[PDB]
Amino acid sequence: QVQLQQWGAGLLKPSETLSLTCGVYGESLSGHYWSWVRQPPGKRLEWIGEIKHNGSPNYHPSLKSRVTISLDMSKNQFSLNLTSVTAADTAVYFCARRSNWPYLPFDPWGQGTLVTVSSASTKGPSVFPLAPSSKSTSGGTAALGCLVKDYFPEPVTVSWNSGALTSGVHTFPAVLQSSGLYSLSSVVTVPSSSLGTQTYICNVNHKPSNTKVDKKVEPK
Amino acid sequence: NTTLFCASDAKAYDTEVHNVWATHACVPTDPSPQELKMENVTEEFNMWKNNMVEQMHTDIISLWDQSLKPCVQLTGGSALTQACPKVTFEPIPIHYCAPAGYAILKCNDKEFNGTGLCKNVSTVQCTHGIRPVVSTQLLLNGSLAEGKVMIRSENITNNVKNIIVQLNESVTINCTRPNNSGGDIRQAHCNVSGSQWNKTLHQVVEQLRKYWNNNTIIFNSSSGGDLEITTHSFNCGGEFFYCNTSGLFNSNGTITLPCRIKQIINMWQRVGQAIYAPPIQGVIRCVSNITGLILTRDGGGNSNENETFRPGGGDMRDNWRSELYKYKVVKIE
Amino acid sequence: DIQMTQSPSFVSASVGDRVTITCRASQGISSYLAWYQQKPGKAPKLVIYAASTLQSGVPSRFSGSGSGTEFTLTISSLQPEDFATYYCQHLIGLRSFGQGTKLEIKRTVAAPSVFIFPPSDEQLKSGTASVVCLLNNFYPREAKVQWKVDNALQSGNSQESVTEQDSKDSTYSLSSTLTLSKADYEKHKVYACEVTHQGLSSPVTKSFNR
Amino acid sequence: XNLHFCQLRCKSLGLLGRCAXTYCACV
Ligand SMILES: *[C@@H]1O[C@H](CO)[C@@H](O)[C@H](O)[C@H]1NC(C)=O
Ligand SMILES: *[C@@H]1O[C@H](CO)[C@@H](O)[C@H](O)[C@H]1NC(C)=O
Ligand SMILES: *[C@@H]1O[C@H](CO)[C@@H](O)[C@H](O)[C@H]1NC(C)=O
Ligand SMILES: *[C@@H]1O[C@H](CO)[C@@H](O)[C@H](O)[C@H]1NC(C)=O
Repeated sequence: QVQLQQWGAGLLKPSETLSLTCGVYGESLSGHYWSWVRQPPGKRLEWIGEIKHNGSPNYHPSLKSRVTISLDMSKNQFSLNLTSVTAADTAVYFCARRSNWPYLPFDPWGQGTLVTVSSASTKGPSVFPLAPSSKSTSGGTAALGCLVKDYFPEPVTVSWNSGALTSGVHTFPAVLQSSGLYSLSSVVTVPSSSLGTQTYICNVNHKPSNTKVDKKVEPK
Repeated sequence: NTTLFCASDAKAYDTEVHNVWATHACVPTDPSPQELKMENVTEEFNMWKNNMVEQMHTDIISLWDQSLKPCVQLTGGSALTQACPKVTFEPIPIHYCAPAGYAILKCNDKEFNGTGLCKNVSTVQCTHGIRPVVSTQLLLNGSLAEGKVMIRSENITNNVKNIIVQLNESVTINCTRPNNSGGDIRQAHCNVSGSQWNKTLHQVVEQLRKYWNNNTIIFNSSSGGDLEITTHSFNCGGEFFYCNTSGLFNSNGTITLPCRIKQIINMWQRVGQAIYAPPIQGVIRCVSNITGLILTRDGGGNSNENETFRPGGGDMRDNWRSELYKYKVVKIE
Repeated sequence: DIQMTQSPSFVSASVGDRVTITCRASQGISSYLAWYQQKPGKAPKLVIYAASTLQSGVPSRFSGSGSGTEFTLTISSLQPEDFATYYCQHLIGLRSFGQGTKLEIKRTVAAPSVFIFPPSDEQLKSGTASVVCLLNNFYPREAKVQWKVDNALQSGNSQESVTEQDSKDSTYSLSSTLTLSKADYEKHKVYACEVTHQGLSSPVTKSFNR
Repeated sequence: XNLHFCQLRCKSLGLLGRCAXTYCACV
């Protein structure tokens, strides 16, 4: 079996260079084309370029004024360079193998690397409580949660009772506010009777700023 | 027979008539590595009846028609017109590969006349790189003979059939049109080493004999016809060059050939005439490897101590045949 | 330039049903087409190449046909793992993809549970107040959410977010966040969100007084 | 290629005409 693993820095400011690398384990680079594909948020896949033997890469038209793809044959890895990045290069970037003719479809694929381009500065999240209430007891079911607001960049993880509380948990996709900071809510529905005898804590971690918060959510 | 694919290491972004078409009609390829050789195997070949030639002929016609649009075309009293923007034009390598259920046999005998038995057979999945070069008299950017020069014909004794020569040593030719300076913008010239060239004939001629006993050979210019086959013609950067080869065919310095850029041409794609736009400004310069010639032999007269050979060509199938001779398509059974 | 168009853009189908989706190229591409499967948060997976040939490991319930400009991917009987977004791809030229065909699970109508949450006092110190309205476990996906402050409809000062279908019950969840300044929040009393959805006999309103 | 006109042209050089593909050749 063959595995594609990706690494590289994913948080960039405008005008810097994106540089990602993909290592191949279980097979050599020889006699195979090796390719990059990106996927902007909520849009289709877009081919960036491919290459097999050093001395003849092939790039997309819209990017060839900016893109370099190269092979590191001694380590069985290959890399993608992208100069003068703008907000429009924000996307998930995938690497993929491309075998010799006619096995032209891209297969296998890496897990992808999230790349976010913004001038926004790194900031840890503020955690606010979403308190359960007696106008919030929907037929013997109460709801509570945590609002995780004004953090950058993505992503954050949210659990409940350190992963002990799992049923009824919904962690919504983050949304980008007009401030340029991300925001997200996590909610959970629980029995009303349990409100007085069970503790509920959402745990939020944003490693890029070494922020760890366990905000307890109490009724009012 | 069956229809084949092709292949081309042509860029997707580089907008050039060959590349853009190549990108939308081929694949990079290929499954490594080499030609799986056969031993003690005998197989019949026939370069003159090879379906891959006919398929190639049709493809190159499609390329030119979609790429080099003439402003006006005249055929059988009928006129056709279309946009004719000036384009960049330059050859690209091409391979032809077989589909699932067939394979391409390759003859490896060094001295092969195109017909009969081959004792060193193999089996590639795609052909060698072929430059779709359209020209007369001289074959450019082709493949070289493995050892010494080789000649091939359907019937050497029959004067109507062309003789195809394959050189073993390239002769570089430099053609240039200077920035003209009160001068004719259509005046160009070609330079080739006189000394280098006065040794290539000295080896072809030896092999042109032997077939025709100890007759003495003399080269003369074309006997006449359309200007395109009387002169050495070819396409350079979208511009049409016509070179007088009289000094080249008159039986230790430099040979200088005079040239003309023409806008009016008789089509090779079809019997007719076509007109392209005037030449672009600036220097136009192309360096090519001369790797072969197309000849016809003067018949009629007896063995008057001469047979006489003159430049020919015209049927561009002969240009394709000169490179595709050592291949054949087979069915697995 | 060659263009790939997939149809339909969006499919909703029940488990066990047969489904066939098509991909149309603007010019002929013979059989130089492949289909990939991609689930949210995941990489594409090769399903079929050369129009009709399955990649090893692909289950037999998958098949494909077509050549030229009209192509076909068929699943004879859907299983839960097949629901995903599918892309077609031109295997040469610009290697352009289709816009994708999303295959979602069909199920019974389910009314949302509605909860309203006032902003925390901690957040009010900072100069901003967030009011959150939660719709839990509903179907279909389409719902209308209206904000009302002291009985007056709000526009352009709220943002919504919707989850992908839950992998088990095939319902959706939705949060709506109304954003006001600290000054604005403390000058009003009543905050209400009104939810209209096919599973409800009539619009439901949850509200509170500051 | 036009063989007739090719023939019509070449004999005026003392020669027969024949096609060379789509071109006129004098013999
Ligand atoms: C090319 O052929 C000529 C005679 O045909 C011979 O004298 C010469 O050595 C050959 N050159 C090479 C490089 O084989
Ligand atoms: C080749 O030409 C010669 C001379 O015209 C003739 O004798 C011979 O039969 C021809 N061979 C063929 C037609 O196979
Ligand atoms: C080529 O040049 C020779 C040299 O005098 C001349 O006789 C001949 O007519 C020329 N042929 C052309 C220009 O086609
Ligand atoms: C032959 O190839 C060279 C380099 O590949 C190119 O510059 C030249 O134009 C080609 N000649 C012709 C006649 O196409």
